[PDB]
Amino acid sequence: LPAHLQQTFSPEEIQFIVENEPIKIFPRITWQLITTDDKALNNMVAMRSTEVVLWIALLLKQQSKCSIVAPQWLTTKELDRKIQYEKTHPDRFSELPWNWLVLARILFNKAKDDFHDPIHELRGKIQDLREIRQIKVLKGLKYLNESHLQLDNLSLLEINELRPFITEIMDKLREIHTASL
Amino acid sequence: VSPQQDFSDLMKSWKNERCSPELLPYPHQLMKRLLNRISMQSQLIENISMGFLDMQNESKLPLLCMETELERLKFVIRSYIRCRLSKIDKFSLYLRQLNEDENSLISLTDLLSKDEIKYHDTHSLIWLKLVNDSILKYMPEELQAINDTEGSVNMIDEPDWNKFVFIHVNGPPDGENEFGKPCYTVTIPDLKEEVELTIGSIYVMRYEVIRDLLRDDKVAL
Amino acid sequence: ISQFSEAYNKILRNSSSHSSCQLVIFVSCLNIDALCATKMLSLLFKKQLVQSQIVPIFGYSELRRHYSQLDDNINSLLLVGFGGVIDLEAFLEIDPQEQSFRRDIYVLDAHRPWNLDNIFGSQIIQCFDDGTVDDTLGEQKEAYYKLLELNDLSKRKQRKKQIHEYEGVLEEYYSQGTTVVNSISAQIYSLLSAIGETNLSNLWLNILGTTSLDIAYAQVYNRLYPLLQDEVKRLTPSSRNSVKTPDTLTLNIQPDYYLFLLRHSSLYDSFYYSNYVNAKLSLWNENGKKRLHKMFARMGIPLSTAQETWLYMDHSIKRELGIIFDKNLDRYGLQDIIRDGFVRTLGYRGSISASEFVEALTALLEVGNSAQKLTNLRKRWVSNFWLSWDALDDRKVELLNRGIQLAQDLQRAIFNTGVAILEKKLIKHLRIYRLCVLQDGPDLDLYRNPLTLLRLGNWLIECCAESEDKQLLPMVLASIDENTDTYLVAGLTPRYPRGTKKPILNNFSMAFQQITAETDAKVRIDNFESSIIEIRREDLSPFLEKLTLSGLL
Amino acid sequence: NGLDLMSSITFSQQDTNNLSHQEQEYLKEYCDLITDLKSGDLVDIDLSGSLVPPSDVFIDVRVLKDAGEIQTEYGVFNLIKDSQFFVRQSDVERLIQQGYLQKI
Repeated sequence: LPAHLQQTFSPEEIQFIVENEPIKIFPRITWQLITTDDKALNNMVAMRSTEVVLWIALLLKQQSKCSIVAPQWLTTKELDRKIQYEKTHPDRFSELPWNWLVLARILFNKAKDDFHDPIHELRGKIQDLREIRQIKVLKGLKYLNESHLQLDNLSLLEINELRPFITEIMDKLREIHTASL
Repeated sequence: VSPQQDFSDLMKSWKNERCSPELLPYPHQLMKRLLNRISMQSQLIENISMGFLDMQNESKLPLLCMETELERLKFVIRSYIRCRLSKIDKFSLYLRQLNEDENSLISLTDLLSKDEIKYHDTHSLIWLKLVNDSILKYMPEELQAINDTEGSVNMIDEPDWNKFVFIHVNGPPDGENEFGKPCYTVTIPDLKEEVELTIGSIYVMRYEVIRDLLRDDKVAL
Repeated sequence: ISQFSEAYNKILRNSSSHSSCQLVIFVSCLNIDALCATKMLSLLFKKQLVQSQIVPIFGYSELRRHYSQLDDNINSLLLVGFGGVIDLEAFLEIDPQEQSFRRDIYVLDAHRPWNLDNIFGSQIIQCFDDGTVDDTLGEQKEAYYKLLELNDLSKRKQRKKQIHEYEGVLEEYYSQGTTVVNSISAQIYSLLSAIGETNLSNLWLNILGTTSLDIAYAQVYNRLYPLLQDEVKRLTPSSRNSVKTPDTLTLNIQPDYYLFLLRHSSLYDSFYYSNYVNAKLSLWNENGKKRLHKMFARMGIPLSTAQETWLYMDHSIKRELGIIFDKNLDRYGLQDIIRDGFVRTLGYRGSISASEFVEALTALLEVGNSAQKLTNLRKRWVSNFWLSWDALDDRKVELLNRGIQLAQDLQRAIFNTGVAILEKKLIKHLRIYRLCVLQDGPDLDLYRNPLTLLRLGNWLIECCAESEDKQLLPMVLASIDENTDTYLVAGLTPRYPRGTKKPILNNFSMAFQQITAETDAKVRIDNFESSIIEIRREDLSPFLEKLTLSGLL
Repeated sequence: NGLDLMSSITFSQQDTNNLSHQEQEYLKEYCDLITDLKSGDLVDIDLSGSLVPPSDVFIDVRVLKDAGEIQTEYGVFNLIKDSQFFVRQSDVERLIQQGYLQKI
């Protein structure tokens, strides 16, 4: 009996999910281990980038034995083209990593000192792109009908927050209408 | 056949499970090779952890890594089955009516786990036994049977195939079902005209129209 | 007696394991230095992810309950601030188990002199004596290699005469005052820099450690500023602000003041409660209170503006805060106020003076929280320890302020009652030394804690002597509420007015042990510190008479 | 349930006798029913616990007036009021449900 939530995912569970996405790293180190699902790696070379899963990068970052790379889409100069492209298409939600909220929480807790110009900038940027996008969702949510919605490109977290609401009142709405014919 | 793939399919199954309004087939072919695999590595790590003390008159890292990993994947399936058992708790009756009927596919050794089937029958049994000495004594003659009257109803519910589920469309293109302009799939709702479906965009609809896409894993939930 | 890095690699090799580890680091006890030390220690362990057990010990007698009860798999032990005085080899015993002994108890202490049985005869230590007193310290060196293992009648008489010859000079040693050489934290940082960690909050832990004790002397600390300021120079958040910026945003040098709570309290209340200034200006006196206002008349600071909280005072007064004091304070003899201090700014929250933070933690330790009652009380202090431990963390500031709203109140208590004493002239000059007892007072609940009486005792030994000719004489205090006449009595040390020639080596430690060894009348060394003991009102008076004579100083 | 080493169903469910015995028979039969699910796996489970995913993976537990030491499994954590153990998630899951541990 899962109790909470249960129909929607838990906010934590979507991080539990996203940490399964691989991203590049800069190992300080120069057994085996096969583990199960990793496939990697031959002993990591210091000052050499390589591709590994996230939860291990985070794990090895707590010990500061590795320096995570910043994603090419996580930058303020990069985000600028994205909010510029977002203000100008009030309908569509543009192009999203789909994890961007949760990576934006996770990579800022520890890895923060690795980013170039992380301070007081990107958080200001993504807290914004997580603003106009949210209100655009609430103003795109007036057009609700059964059964269709284009939620286009939308974050996993954004999906998860509003899920019970939409997929509940769709189940009051479509419920009268299917049944009245 | 690769480990990583069995895992991706495990995650896929887990999400598809917590999303959908109803139960899904029990995937034994994989889940059992993982239930053997973890029995292997859990023994292996305790063995290497115990052999490690012999070189001791170094690096705990691959051991810590490994162990954390095993905690994560031993969480995953435990969420899975702890969920399915709940949906069995809700659908016990429906499943019973599904079992007494011939068509189409009953519980068997497939639709439920060889472990789950026990949970089902025993829970069902002790439940009926509870309500039996509690409120049916004192037993209405028409209400002797737990099943449709009909109305209202009962249960029956809830094989609800119309409920909404967020769906994200993914799968290999041949260039099967792609009719353009962007891509697969149909759709053809009964009440409405096709949208139809675009692959780079998540589209929420009923579970019933998409159940076949779900079977093919052409759309994630 | 070892390299810090090498003692570290030892505690590394005996550590890792599974089911690891196991080590219990003992944080002890009530001294803020302990926190300062063990927090950067614990963070260092978390770095290599080495599991640990951390125990809040109060009583020295209490340690026996622990070490004698629960130990199983623990091959490497660590202890803090205990054992420098009384040896645990006899106290715990030990009983050697399995050379290359299985368990290594590290003992970190700032207290001197070390116990004789400790450093030589390696069993449980692995001493931390390094590097402060190395020394020699040839007096302890000849104490053993001579003693151990030690016509023929003249050679026997010669031998015995030599034995007593060494025993006399040896008796000079280990009978002596307990005085901290250097803050244990500093050394943990010396151990930490060899491993290569420069971490900022770590360094702040060092600053906290050093500034834990400036309330009481320095003594070497006056020369510790190089060893800190250089480190503050070994790093920097940005070459120039770049206001603020919201992150790093770190500690910096500012003209800080022994003045009390300048930043988190109203200015006037900040002079009026400050400890150094309560002396020179005679603030307990109504006639002297005015002299403060004359200070403000000299500064041109309104009285109404002095009453207002420091966050909100006008900007002009802030920019002139470093000048006006130079223009004026010099005339009142208050010229020693301005230190070069350390202040860490969290930016949009505020800033915090190195010292004031310590006032917050001390505040936390006593408040904001027949043997069953004392155990339950000491227990309440044990719980309260963690309430104080948490405030060190950066991520929770919300409770740190709960400390400060207390730190103010305490003073408002302490000052008040402190004045309640000087009105009755309760000081007994006696002959050999100064002595006092509080027979009655408000809210003795605050005075239960050793450290509360350390600060009241401090503000009082500071008040009585400016100096104030003549003869700085150590002070004694006593208080009672409940627990059936426990009458806690703490030893104290004299305060020189910033011109300090000698350490002066508190002698109450010895004078108390002489009485425990005489009639031992309800005398209890149960508190971890040699200066502070317990007594009963039945036996306190004969104890006071036996305290008066024979005077060891 | 409850949880290590369950090891028996006791002191749980403050309703106790106030709730009907007809339900309690169902209940004891039900936890007896779940003991078999515990006995099929071979996970190990620990199904009862870890509804919330491990991170990462070591935590800090602050004692909450518990005695102690009752930590026999794996190791003698030697429970002691006012003592925090820098212990992994493993035994934390099991011991937090009882009421010993407090801060994760």
